[PDB]
Amino acid sequence: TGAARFDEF
Amino acid sequence: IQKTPQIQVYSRHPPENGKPNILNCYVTQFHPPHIEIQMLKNGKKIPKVEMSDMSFSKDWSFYILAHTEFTPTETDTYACRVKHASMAEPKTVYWDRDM
Amino acid sequence: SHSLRYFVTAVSRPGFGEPRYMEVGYVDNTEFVRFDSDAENPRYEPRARWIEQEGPEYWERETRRAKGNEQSFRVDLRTALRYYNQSAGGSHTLQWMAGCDVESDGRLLRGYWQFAYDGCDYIALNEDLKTWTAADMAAQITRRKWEQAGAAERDRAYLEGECVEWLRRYLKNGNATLLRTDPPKAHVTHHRRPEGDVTLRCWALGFYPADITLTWQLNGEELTQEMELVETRPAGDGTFQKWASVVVPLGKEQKYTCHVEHEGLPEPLTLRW
Repeated sequence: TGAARFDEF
Repeated sequence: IQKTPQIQVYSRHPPENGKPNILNCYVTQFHPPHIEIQMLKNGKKIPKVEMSDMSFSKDWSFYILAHTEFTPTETDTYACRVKHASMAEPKTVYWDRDM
Repeated sequence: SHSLRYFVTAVSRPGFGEPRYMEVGYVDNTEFVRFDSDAENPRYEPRARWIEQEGPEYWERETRRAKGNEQSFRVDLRTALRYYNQSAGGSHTLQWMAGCDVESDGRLLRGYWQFAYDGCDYIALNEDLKTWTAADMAAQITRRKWEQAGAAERDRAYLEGECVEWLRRYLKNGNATLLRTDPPKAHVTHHRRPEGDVTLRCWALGFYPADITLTWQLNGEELTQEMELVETRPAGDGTFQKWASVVVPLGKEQKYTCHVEHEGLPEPLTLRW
């Protein structure tokens, strides 16, 4: 299963 | 800012007239990802052409593999023609069967 | 070694709606899942028979993760116009690749979590999986935030745990395709050159996986210096091909040998013209 973004640029 | 595509044309098997084969047009190293790829038989668009999905390499440059079924004959000319915002005109690479 | 990698792309197209958002999943550089926001039904989809076995729970979980991701990418594309002082009128690209390389025994070799903006490096998690490389002043802003947030620690947990464990699963449910060893079949072509010389090109066709060693030899030593080749490339059927050429004099073809090594050959192949 893939990765999830949590932290923004 | 913009990366010009590299285009390679080749078959899955050494050609034999009258024997089914696969023709590939492998288009790499380009940016941005919008691109237009056609494969041609005697200068006419080949109607059924499989394309991989938009994805990219280690170095971030995009690539697509277009391939289609074909049965080569002695006289048929085969090409891949690529339209990309990096180039003023489409770029056409002919299958070299004798490589 | 085997890899699980997710190649994510968001392309903005101002005035033609929201950024195009795509995810593509690969086991060992063959595609097995995709999500495209331009699909009629934007959903994580199978791209190999072996992943279909997974439960409804799997597809709905992945679909929601992609949707969440699409949102984050929209926000990040907006942040980038600010950091680089760019017009909200132009098309831009963010790319993200994340995943794991695992040894045959199943211990992690290398994790990746990295981003590029407009085709240029933005920020990338080092091999220590603790440290960020920020290519420019824009990315330093991000790196400061991520260091404070413990981002690396969370990304590392995904790279070491989830990624490795799912890969191990994928390799087994998919083993018929993913663990196969299609051997190379090789031949040599001969082209006379205008200079009086001969090009010998050694072709390797039909092989899987991609890894191969192809060389030319004369009297037991390699011709690594004057060898032309092409990078290994897909042949339209899930196999790969490559060639390597050397220039040789007119009678002396027979004294030059092409060498091929691959997991699917018990013994290296040796061919001549």
